[PDB]
Amino acid sequence: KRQVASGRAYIHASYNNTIVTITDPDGNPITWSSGGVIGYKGSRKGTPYAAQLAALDAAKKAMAYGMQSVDVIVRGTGAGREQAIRALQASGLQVKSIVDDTPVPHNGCRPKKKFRKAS
Amino acid sequence: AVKKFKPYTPSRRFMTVADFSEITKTEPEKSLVKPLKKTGGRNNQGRITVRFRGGGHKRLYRIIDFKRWDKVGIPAKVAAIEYDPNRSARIALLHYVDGEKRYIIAPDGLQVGQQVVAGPDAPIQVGNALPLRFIPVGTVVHAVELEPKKGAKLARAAGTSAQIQGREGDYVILRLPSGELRKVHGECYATVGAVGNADHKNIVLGKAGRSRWLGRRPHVRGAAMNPVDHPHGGGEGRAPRGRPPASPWGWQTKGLKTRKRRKPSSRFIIAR
Amino acid sequence: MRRYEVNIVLNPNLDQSQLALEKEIIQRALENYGARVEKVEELGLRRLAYPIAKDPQGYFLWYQVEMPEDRVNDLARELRIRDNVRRVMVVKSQEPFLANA
Amino acid sequence: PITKEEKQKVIQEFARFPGDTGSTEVQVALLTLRINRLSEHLKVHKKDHHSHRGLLMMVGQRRRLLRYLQREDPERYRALIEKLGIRG
Amino acid sequence: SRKAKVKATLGEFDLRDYRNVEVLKRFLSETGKILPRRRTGLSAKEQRILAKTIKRARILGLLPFTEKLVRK
RNA sequence: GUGGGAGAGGGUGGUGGAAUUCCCGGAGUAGCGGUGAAAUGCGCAGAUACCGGGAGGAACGCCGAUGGCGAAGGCAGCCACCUGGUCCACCCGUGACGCUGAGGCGCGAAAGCGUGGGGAGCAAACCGGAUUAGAUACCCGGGUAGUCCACGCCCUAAACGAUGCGCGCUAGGUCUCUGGGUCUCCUGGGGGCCGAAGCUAACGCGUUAAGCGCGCCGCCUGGGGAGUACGGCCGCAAGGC
Ligand SMILES: [Mg+2]
Ligand SMILES: [Mg+2]
Ligand SMILES: [Mg+2]
Ligand SMILES: [Mg+2]
Ligand SMILES: [Mg+2]
Ligand SMILES: [Mg+2]
Ligand SMILES: [Mg+2]
Ligand SMILES: [Mg+2]
Ligand SMILES: [Mg+2]
Ligand SMILES: [Mg+2]
Ligand SMILES: [Mg+2]
Ligand SMILES: [Mg+2]
Ligand SMILES: [Mg+2]
Ligand SMILES: [Mg+2]
Ligand SMILES: [Mg+2]
Ligand SMILES: [Mg+2]
Ligand SMILES: [Mg+2]
Ligand SMILES: [Mg+2]
Ligand SMILES: [Mg+2]
Ligand SMILES: [Mg+2]
Ligand SMILES: [Mg+2]
Ligand SMILES: [Mg+2]
Ligand SMILES: [Mg+2]
Ligand SMILES: [Mg+2]
Ligand SMILES: [Mg+2]
Ligand SMILES: [Mg+2]
Ligand SMILES: [Mg+2]
Ligand SMILES: [Mg+2]
Ligand SMILES: [Mg+2]
Ligand SMILES: [Mg+2]
Ligand SMILES: [Mg+2]
Ligand SMILES: [Mg+2]
Ligand SMILES: [Mg+2]
Ligand SMILES: [Mg+2]
Ligand SMILES: [Mg+2]
Ligand SMILES: [Mg+2]
Repeated sequence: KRQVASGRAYIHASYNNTIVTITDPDGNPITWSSGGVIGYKGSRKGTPYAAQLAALDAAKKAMAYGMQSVDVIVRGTGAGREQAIRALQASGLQVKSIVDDTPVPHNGCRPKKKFRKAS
Repeated sequence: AVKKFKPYTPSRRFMTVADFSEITKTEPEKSLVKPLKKTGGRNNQGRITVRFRGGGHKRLYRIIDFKRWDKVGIPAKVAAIEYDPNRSARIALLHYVDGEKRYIIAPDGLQVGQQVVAGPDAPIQVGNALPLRFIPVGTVVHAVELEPKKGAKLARAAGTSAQIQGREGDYVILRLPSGELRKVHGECYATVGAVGNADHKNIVLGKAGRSRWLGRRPHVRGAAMNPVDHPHGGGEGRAPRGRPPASPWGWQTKGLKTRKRRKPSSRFIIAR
Repeated sequence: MRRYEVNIVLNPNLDQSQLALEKEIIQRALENYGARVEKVEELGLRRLAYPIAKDPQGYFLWYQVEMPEDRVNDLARELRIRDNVRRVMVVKSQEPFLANA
Repeated sequence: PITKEEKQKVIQEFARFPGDTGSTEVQVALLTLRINRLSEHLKVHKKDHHSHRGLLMMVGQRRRLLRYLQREDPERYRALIEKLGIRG
Repeated sequence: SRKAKVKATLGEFDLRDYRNVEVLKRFLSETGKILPRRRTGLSAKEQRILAKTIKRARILGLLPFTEKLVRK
């Protein structure tokens, strides 16, 4: 449909897996990858290494649509975090800054028992 | 609200009567009254088409104003709040400055002595009828037209209301008392406020005869008939349904959806 | 009677004769609830920290009145009947509090 | 809330002489004043139990006062009563 | 950690006044949170008044509820 | 009394943003979730991740504290109205008007109950997946009362400082909240640590007493039986005294 030079790159980084969707400037996904698309199943998806392959592969698919630059927004604590950023910086894809958009309730819904803990 | 009774008879222990302290009209009604032809649930053939009706008090029909768009701009004082036997709600009497009298179905909060008005004008205030398009999103409203100029249809039962949830083109989205979500035309009148006398739903009829006063004749379970009569008629003692539960005419009465599929009105509906 | 400051934020896209349109109704109301204006500052367009109503900006007014205390709540209820009034903030006037002083 | 003059009014009226700032009679009246106000505040806000606690203390202070007064000058007691509308 | 005290930086000002961003704008972090007393250098009583004001300010749209974190 | 303060103190009405969930639109593909590791579950009927719109309920991030208020239970976005207690200064008024308090009355976390409503997230019960010899649990996926509001009940608690209330007397040091001053310092009402004397079985307490004294109330008299039975009173019930 369309091929774009400038773009945007999203990192959803959780304990059980890391997933990277890369968008157009407007925010609509061009293409994406995750710990599972790399070829891991299970806990090994949460790992920092698989997040690396994930982001490299994300970008490799985007660069084939002619992605050049991206703005890299990350969300959430996880071991996939930095190795995902790292992997994007030197991959291809000049990365223009970075942000932490990780969601933080201003004290919203009561959490699951698992995250309630100390009160 | 809700008068209770010491148990000086059985059924006086559970009976519960409406509160009439909102009512200023004593007995009589304004001679906007007209006579009611009681049907007995019988159609123009002499045939019962709706079962277990009949009996119950004589009633005079109070004629009530379901288009407010004649009196556009002409205000009115609220003269009386009265009892109307034909509806769950109460009627309020309006003296227009015109000198004309009309009955309005009486909104919750509406006081005797208030001024009321209806039109594209008018404050957003309890009693005031407006085209829907001019009522601010979010205000709760009763007595809505479904199509323009055709008369109020929705939210007329005591305690009911509707809410304006949004605008789309010439229509607005309302949430009906059913909870259904409906596009209605912006041009349709509505009158701000809930209907009120909302304590209505807590009356406890309390004895058989009180259902008989409202013209509800005893209702008999298909379970208690024979099979000539009903799909549940039959079989020694008691007995369960023996089949998926049915009406006397034999269609299924748990879950079977009965709204016609291809109704044109479906373009304008969104919910339960 | 008590001194309040009435902050009111308006649709930005309103043309000036509409701004004055919404601004009159504001003022009858003020006069109707018994608000006697003292000061005023009309600071107009301003840039917002977050969108109010999908809008990066909003048109600000601030009044300062002496009105009977008990009618302030309805005032603001009525002020807020919008549609173009996107905020009302009605605060009790205070004797300023200074730091480095 | 009872304003400065509003109470001054009540001070002046019940004062046993020029410039009486809180003798027994002024106190009862002054109490009775804010009691009656609270009592109406509760009539509306019936759920406000914290303020009702105070009312109780008010009511009680006023009672102890009134008992002293009824022991010392039983006459200007009965007369303070009917002026203020209290025991019957 | 050194930085500034951030009260030091400006002269007399009204911490009651909820309408001037450029004073109040300076008491918010890079992500927009109200700055802890330690690096505002305010008092006990003073920090409350500051805070309450900042809260108002945000409702009026003048001050943010949160910004993002840039260039980590 | 007069003039001044601080405060998540209480009641009512409004109101804001973040997030969660669901829906609509878009783009987009082969997994997502979840764990110790998994499996259930979800997903090519287009999931997850991404953006735009909308709906709805709950709780208020930073500030925020070793902080403040209340008799206690408790009380935390912002706004207004009504409203309680409280402290300081001035030294003006009454003239012991005081303390305490069996009964009485009122308030009283959570859960629970009735009648309506409301229901996003959570989550007893319940279902399913793992684990185990078993697993009616612990972990995972679901999930209904309930959690929320109004009115009305229930009256309990590690309802704790396990420390009744008022008063006078008995070194200091240090931190902090909030008043007043001849604003380094001094002074008053709170909140914490260390400590004189004394107390204490010890641990510890110590001008916020558990010290030295007076008033008045509540309570104890070995453990179990048992906060059970009986009776009585109260509750819709659970059940409470
Ligand atoms: Mg995993
Ligand atoms: Mg015939
Ligand atoms: Mg008869
Ligand atoms: Mg029957
Ligand atoms: Mg038979
Ligand atoms: Mg037959
Ligand atoms: Mg048959
Ligand atoms: Mg049968
Ligand atoms: Mg037989
Ligand atoms: Mg049988
Ligand atoms: Mg039978
Ligand atoms: Mg239906
Ligand atoms: Mg306060
Ligand atoms: Mg207050
Ligand atoms: Mg979709
Ligand atoms: Mg006060
Ligand atoms: Mg003196
Ligand atoms: Mg003397
Ligand atoms: Mg309770
Ligand atoms: Mg509860
Ligand atoms: Mg039950
Ligand atoms: Mg309930
Ligand atoms: Mg219910
Ligand atoms: Mg639900
Ligand atoms: Mg199981
Ligand atoms: Mg098993
Ligand atoms: Mg579970
Ligand atoms: Mg769950
Ligand atoms: Mg007790
Ligand atoms: Mg005990
Ligand atoms: Mg001290
Ligand atoms: Mg010693
Ligand atoms: Mg024995
Ligand atoms: Mg027990
Ligand atoms: Mg017994
Ligand atoms: Mg007990």
